[PDB]
Amino acid sequence: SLQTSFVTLDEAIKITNRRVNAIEHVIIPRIERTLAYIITELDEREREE
Amino acid sequence: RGKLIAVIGDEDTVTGFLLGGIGELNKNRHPNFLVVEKDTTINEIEDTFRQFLNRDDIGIILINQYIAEMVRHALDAHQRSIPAVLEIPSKEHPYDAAKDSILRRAKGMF
Amino acid sequence: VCLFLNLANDPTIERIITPRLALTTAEFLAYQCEKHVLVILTDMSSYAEALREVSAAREEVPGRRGFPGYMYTDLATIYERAGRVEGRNGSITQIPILTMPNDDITHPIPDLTGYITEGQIYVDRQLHNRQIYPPINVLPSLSRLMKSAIGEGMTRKDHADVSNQLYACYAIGKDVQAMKAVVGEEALTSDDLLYLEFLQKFEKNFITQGPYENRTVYETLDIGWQLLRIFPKEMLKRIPQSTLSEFYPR
Amino acid sequence: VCLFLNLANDPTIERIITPRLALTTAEFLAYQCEKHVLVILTDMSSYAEALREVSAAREEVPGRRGFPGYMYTDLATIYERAGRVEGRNGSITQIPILTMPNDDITHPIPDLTGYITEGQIYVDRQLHNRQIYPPINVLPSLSRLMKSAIGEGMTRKDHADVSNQLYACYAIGKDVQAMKAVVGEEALTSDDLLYLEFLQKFEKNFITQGPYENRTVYETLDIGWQLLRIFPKEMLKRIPQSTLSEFYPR
Amino acid sequence: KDRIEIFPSRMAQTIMKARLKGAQTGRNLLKKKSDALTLRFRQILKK
Amino acid sequence: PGGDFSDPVTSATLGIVQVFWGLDKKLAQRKHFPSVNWLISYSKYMRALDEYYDKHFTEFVPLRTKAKEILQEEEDLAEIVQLLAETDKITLEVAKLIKDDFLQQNGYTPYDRFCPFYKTVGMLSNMISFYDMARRAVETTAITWSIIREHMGEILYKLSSMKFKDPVKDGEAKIKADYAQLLEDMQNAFRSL
Amino acid sequence: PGGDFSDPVTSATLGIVQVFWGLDKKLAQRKHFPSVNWLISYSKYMRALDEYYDKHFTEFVPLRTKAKEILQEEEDLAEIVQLVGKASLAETDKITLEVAKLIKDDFLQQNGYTPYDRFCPFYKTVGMLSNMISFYDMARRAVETTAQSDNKITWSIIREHMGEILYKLSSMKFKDPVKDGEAKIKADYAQLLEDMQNAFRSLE
Repeated sequence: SLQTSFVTLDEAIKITNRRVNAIEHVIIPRIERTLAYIITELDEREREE
Repeated sequence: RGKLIAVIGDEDTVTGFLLGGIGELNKNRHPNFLVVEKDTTINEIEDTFRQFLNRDDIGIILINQYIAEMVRHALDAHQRSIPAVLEIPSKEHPYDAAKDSILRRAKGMF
Repeated sequence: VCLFLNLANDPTIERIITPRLALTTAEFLAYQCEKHVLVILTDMSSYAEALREVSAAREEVPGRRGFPGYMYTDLATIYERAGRVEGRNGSITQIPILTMPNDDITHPIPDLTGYITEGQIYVDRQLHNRQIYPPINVLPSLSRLMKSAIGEGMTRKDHADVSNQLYACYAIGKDVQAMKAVVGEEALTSDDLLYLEFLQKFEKNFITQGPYENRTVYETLDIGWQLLRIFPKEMLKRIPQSTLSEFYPR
Repeated sequence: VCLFLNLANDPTIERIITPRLALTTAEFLAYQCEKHVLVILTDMSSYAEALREVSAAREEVPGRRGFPGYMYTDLATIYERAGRVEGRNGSITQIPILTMPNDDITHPIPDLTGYITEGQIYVDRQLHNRQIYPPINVLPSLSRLMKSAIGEGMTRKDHADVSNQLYACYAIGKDVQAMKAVVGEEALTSDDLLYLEFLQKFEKNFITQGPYENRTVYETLDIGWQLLRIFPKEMLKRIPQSTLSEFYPR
Repeated sequence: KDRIEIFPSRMAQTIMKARLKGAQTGRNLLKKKSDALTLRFRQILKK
Repeated sequence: PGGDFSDPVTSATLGIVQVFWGLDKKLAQRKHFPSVNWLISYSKYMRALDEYYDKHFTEFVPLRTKAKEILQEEEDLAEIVQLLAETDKITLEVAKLIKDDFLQQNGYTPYDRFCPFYKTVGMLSNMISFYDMARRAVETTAITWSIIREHMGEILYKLSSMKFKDPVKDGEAKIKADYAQLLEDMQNAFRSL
Repeated sequence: PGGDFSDPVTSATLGIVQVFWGLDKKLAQRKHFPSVNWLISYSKYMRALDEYYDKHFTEFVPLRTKAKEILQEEEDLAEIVQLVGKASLAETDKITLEVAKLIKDDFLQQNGYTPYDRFCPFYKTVGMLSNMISFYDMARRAVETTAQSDNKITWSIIREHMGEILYKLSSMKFKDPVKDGEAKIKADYAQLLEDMQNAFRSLE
């Protein structure tokens, strides 16, 4: 019982660790880069006005 | 209630385990064990191992060290959970902790 | 060594004049004395800032980030004064290194300097933080004079295809490195490990050059061939058949 | 058919008065000749550009994005010559087309036209990328005057709730599509699969019509019922049970 | 890729900020979950 | 313009007036005319209806508080869903159902043009009670949300169809009877568990 | 101005022009000459040229439609395979993405400065695309039937079988039409086609 639960736990832990790795190292950079772009465009428009 | 331990090994271990209470013949009269000796062929033992893997009434399988070594390739190919596999010592093969697939699954965490 | 100086504490607006004077000197030494001149500048960002301040004082029509509209034409008058002409053995070479604020490639000064010129180098901050020298990122760099500077009769008949193959291998190595950053080594394939090992070799050996170890073209070509030798011939999709059969089996 | 023509090579200031001529002729052909007229206007962003050019020549106070403040009143004056009148029997329908620079919705001219015109269609580039003709995005569309233009006797007893149910189902299906993109099919339930196949069939049949496929109203209602049939009774929420018992079982 | 398609405006600034915050909330939750799971994994391995 | 909360006009309204009505852009592009971004929304008064409630339906006061708790709980669990369990699905589904019930996208069809306040607190109370009995880890004595989902069946369908009453011809007493049979169906379906 | 495509001039030139082509910084960074984006680029003259292409070549439409479908499917599945680690992918996905990679690194990649491919004629191009589409279609039907009945043809085993053939399909661009007459080129193309057919019959 112990070792069967151990291997199932290993499967679960590797998949969830992979998921958190993916979301953290993928989703965020695009988000803050778009934040930089949007603030830059807003400031440019204001200076032109 | 219905699930049973299957054991493949030498004569002493199977004797002691059949004494322990495991052992059934299904409706088709097929044993849940196979006795190994000097004149037991490799193809037959791996074939019967495959047959036991297919069967859905075992759950637990026990193998002594040397038989596992001789069929290590299939055990390493095995990547399931419900058909659990364990290891046991033997009379002339004292157990060593450096040979088992479950440790390969968690290699380095010794 | 024709040298000129200007410090931060000095008045800002004479920086608009200094490079033009240096370029006039270069013109005089090139097309009147039959000499080659290695003109080099530094810190064009201060020049851009001084021109910006002058334009703001003169309230012209702004542009991107508030820069002057004619900053481009001014930069053209600074840079296009170069090359060599008929009847003269002299030549003009420029290396106008510039500051790059915030490490942003889309910042106007790097952009316009890229338009007006042919090539770039783009020394890297990440490599310098990795403690490697000379830290030049090889990928973003580009030179447009391969079209005639290299080839048979000058260096060799296999320089261009070696460089193209190396660029492709490095780019795909970076991509598989990004993939490995999440996926993990277990799910990879043999090709991925080969590419990672090639990238490791490329960084430890090719780029690492040292401060005072002059190296010849032939040695760099041999080093590149040794680096490329790790991949078998089949997956080399940027080399012609003839050159691959001729040079690879060593 | 009366045709007023403008090319690119012609002068630009003609466009300031070109629409008004057509509108006045439409007024005469409707309120005096008693006929039913249908005006078509093309590229109102060009009208906005010409007006902005006049404003730039006229040195008045500029509004947002340089367009004059009174362009709102001008668009009002050019978009109000519509509707039928008492004592007559003619009608005037305005069907302009306008381009959104950079596929933008908050661009000034789309917004002001939205504040004058009652409704929208929003042809989408994404649908056009997958070759669906006409690529009409139902999601941001709107037609306020549908409120009393349909019902028993006019088109059919059971009409509006069908459109509402189809619409809500489409929106939730797009949500499921986004959730599939974020995570994957593994987290999707059977209901999500039903929504996805609804999306596929909805796009395939109801949207795609063809070059000259003049469909009828009753046929489109039948097609809507057909697209509703795939779900059982329980899933639908914005539909009366009486209507379902009346029509769904057939 | 290098960005997500959106027309610049204050609206997208607010929406991207909200999505960002939700992303870190998820990151915290998943990190804590994985930490507890690793602790349990080590315990069962020793036992 | 396009749901501009930061429009200077809007800041002036928030400065001077105190009853602000929300309308999320993300749902307003979906023709949800009676939808709300209740986050950006303030109630001018709460003490005005103390004397009114003491005389008429005093039990409204905590029910709306619980509903607001649901409304913020979904506002967090939505981003949890963006990236699960059944315990959160309880509140998510309750929030979706109450949103379908109250944000009445009727298109001004005549059956929505009626306001019996006392015959419109009933479905609020029913949903609140349903959530209260489902909040105890589903199993009243503590079973997941899926168990009750496939157990209820047509019950949720009729809970949704609750909105399609025409008060002018139904009669107020018949509407109270409809509330009563709704409630007894709730208790029967949960007593079976 | 800085690669940003929202500049007023870019929008005006887009609104006036009939044919628009896209250049992407990363594609030029790949040394993928030319850096055609094939995603925002479009034309509006295929319909007019359909008459000519039918009158003079009589087969271009199926090739074009299938190529567009493959490119769109690969674009859809790129970030998907990035975000699922190519784990739970059907054989169809793998064949689609790898033939798309073949189309990218052979048919789209074209160094216009190497002497053998400074210029390419239309007939050779359609021959290339015909060979590639035939390979993809035959592989698709083979793997489909084998998966349906038994002994599923995974990508690994077919790749082992046809490594040599896909290597030739990659290296086939090395023709030098100035040194190679058109008749010999089409003969070699038919020869490669029947080689592929013979291999596919050898499998089944």
